[PDB]
Amino acid sequence: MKVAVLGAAGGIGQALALLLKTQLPSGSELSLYDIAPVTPGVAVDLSHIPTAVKIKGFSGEDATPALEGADVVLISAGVARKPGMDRSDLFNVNAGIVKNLVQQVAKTCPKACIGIITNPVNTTVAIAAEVLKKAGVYDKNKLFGVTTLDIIRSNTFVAELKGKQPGEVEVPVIGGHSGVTILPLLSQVPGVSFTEQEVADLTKRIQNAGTEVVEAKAGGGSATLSMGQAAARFGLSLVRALQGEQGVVECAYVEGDGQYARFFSQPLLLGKNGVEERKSIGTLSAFEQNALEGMLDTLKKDIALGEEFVNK
Amino acid sequence: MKVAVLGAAGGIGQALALLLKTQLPSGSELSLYDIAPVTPGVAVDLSHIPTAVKIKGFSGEDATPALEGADVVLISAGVRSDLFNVNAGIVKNLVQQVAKTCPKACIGIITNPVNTTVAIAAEVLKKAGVYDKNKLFGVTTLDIIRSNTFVAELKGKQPGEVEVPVIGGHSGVTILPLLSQVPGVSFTEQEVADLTKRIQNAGTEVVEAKAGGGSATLSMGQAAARFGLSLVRALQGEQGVVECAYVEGDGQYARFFSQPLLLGKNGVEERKSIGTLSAFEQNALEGMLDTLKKDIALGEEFVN
Repeated sequence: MKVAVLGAAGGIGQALALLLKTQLPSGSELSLYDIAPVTPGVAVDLSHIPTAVKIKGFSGEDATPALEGADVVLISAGVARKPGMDRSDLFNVNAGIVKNLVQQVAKTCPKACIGIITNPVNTTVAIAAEVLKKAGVYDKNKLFGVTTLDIIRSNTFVAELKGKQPGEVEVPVIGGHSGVTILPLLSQVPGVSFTEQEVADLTKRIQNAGTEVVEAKAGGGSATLSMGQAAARFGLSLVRALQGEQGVVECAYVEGDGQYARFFSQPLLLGKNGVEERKSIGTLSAFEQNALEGMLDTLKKDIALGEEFVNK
Repeated sequence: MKVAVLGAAGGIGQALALLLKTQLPSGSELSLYDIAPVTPGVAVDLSHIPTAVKIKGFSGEDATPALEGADVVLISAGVRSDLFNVNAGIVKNLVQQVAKTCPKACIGIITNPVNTTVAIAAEVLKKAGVYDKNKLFGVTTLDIIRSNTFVAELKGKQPGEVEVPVIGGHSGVTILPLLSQVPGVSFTEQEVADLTKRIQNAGTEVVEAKAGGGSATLSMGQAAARFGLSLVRALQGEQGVVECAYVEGDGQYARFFSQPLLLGKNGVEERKSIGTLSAFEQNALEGMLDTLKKDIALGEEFVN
């Protein structure tokens, strides 16, 4: 299988590429692409690690050589924080980058599975889908918003609270990937219960966890290493499914049946063609039902913004 | 076991901390230190990964809180004559903090130029009265993993199964891959000269391909993680853990010299023979001695 990382020179992209060079199955190929001129040197640095994963890097404006033959494209390009740029400015920069890179995908490797890491995922996945539909190549089973950082953060905070081994906790997290749209289903964690205060407190922590890192970095950066790790979990899961492994399940933000919104994160069985089955969210507690209903207005507006970005 | 990374905010340090957060044994502790103000948040970013390694990060001038109870300290801190002096002074400072807070730790020096910075570390520890030659290592593992990669590619081998001993020092002609000792593979004279040149210049290869954006960081993080995980395995009592590293040994060639080491509960358990060298390797070893000895002297003079 061949994986392309678009945005490979950034902090997320370098962490993701290091993890993929060391954990992709033997005989995989990895390409790195970013406008930054350092990118071929990022790939040469990684090529010195003795795993059976061939790696090459590419720069300039044209991602084609990285995309040729790609089975999975992970798009982590964009900016989290830049001097002088406020939320709207960052959104327009990231939206523009996603629109450009997904158009390159649609041209070169339109049958690849695509994982959008670039934030804000609630909107950038809708931009990606609109670009793909315009190209006439959209497959709703092959476009994912990578929401895995919310899952691994939830696993960490629940294992700390509940006195569990961190690698043994798995929290389902549904909805979207920002603020009140992130819905950790603490009611479905087996073996334990939470008080209403613990649910409110953990949900708030999970929904604001990105700030927690910005703050400790004295405003000097944002979550990059954990995002790299989260993206590698999702990329390696998709690779295993694409190679034929069965029973691989991950939550991700995908276009679904529209019960709640056009795009929605829910547990997915993955298979050889991307999503194999969109699994039910299961039973919700009263707090979860209310938080779900409460955020749908916001999530639907996020989605609409991506649609309107691509045309206007 | 507790591992401290000093220089954690840098490219090497962040890559190394990511690998250690995910690969240290359950129940381990990892502390990150760097004067960069970002450091405490580099640890918070990593603390969101759900593995049973507790992580904390520290900034400011005092590495004490990171070094308390540390069993292994990996020093990747740094950043032509002014560049050397800055990096030398950073190693001299950090090794002095190690000598004060965790003098019984195993110390891996990653900061370049290793051939010289290990000598600076040794003289600092000697001046503090806590120098243990079994516990101070120059981390040369990047040369080993590069040699493995390049041999595996040339000879069509599984790269994870190839293990090339590399001896000498960690820069240019002082890097000596013992290609003659790789089981199940044979090399022409041309291949030996070409592989040796590529290994010796691999650091430049990366710098060149990075076009201004710096040197090897991600593969150096992997190399240092391999070496630090081997030290932890040995400290915990695992048998048969062998790694090449630059250490103060018998002085047959130079005061410090990288050779295969059996690791154990107290750092080096045994310094192993370099074994039989081919004629090409013997002439490469003889040819590097004056350079290596000058590198060592530069570090000694820097402290003394």
